Amino acid sequence: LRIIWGTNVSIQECTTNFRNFLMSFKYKFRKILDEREEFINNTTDEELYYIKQLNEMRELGTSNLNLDARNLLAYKQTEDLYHQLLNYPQEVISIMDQTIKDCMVSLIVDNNLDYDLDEIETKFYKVRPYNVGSCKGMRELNPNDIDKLINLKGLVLRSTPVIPDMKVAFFKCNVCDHTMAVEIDRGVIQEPARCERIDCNEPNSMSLIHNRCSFADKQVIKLQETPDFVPDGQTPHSISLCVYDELVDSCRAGDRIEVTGTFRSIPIRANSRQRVLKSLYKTYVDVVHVK
Amino acid sequence: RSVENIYLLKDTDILSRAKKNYMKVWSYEKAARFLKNLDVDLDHPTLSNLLHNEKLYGPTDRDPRTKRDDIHYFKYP
Ligand SMILES: [Zn+2]
Repeated sequence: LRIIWGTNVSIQECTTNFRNFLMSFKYKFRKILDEREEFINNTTDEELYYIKQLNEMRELGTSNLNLDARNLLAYKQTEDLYHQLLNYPQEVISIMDQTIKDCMVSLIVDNNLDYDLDEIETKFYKVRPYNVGSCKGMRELNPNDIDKLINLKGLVLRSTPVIPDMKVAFFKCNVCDHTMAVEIDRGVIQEPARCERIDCNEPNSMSLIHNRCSFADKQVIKLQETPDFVPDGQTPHSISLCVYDELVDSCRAGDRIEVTGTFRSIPIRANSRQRVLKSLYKTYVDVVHVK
Repeated sequence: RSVENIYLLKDTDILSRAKKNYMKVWSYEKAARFLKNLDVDLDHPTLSNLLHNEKLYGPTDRDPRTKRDDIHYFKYP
């Protein structure tokens, strides 16, 4: 019931499937999918992978879980969730994050562990998938593949400095000091036309305070691909990764990395006349995991 | 002032009539003097606590009204 618009994802069903996969994953399944059953271990394969990982996550206190998508392919009940994850990055990733938080708090509660749930529910957990299929290069990504998980490998040529990214504006009313904080949604900030107070109403009382806004890290990394396959007469191509938050300042120049993330496209403004955008979209990649 | 303290006749003063009407009058200082019999309370810091409480609600410097947009105020039944 209740699939989201423009997608094939149902929140309840996807959360159910992800919880099922978390509860009942054993590495022997991946061994079966790898046709490596002759290497099946009695110890590690028996033990529940992600439950244990969530445990050491709880004791250590980390907030990020790295998920192998081929493990999702291994589990029969979540084979469809794999394709749902490729085709719909952001929605399914948020679903996974909520499910991780739910599983953490549930596991604490069920065992009645002395560890307090104050930190757990306040924390924000992130899921970082990887090993999501093949590479296919960048010459072979058609525009229909916008906002999908892609796997890229190459050499990190150049790394820009840290670029602050606005998260909350801090407009201040000059007249009645009505300092409202505006969160950014879908990269848009909406100015109060007049003073949001009813008693005080002065449109010119607003003057954004740059310094008291809350920002977030953003680093652009120039990656030159080294695809496993190269078409005839194709010189190497450079793509612009865009990392966020903790991944900033992680990848140094000269590192040979394999990166997975969301293949995005953004209009580029023709600066000849302001607020006029070119019809050709620039393509870049948001980064979720770096190996 | 002039709590029967004019000591002279007046024509357009309620305090001039206060003697003839016997209607009681005190001063605000005398009001506190009589309140000493009653002794009514004036009202019916932790800077670190203030800061980690402003962790919630955001900063407290907002309009003292029924609107904050940080909370869905009830409108319907
Ligand atoms: Zn105002």
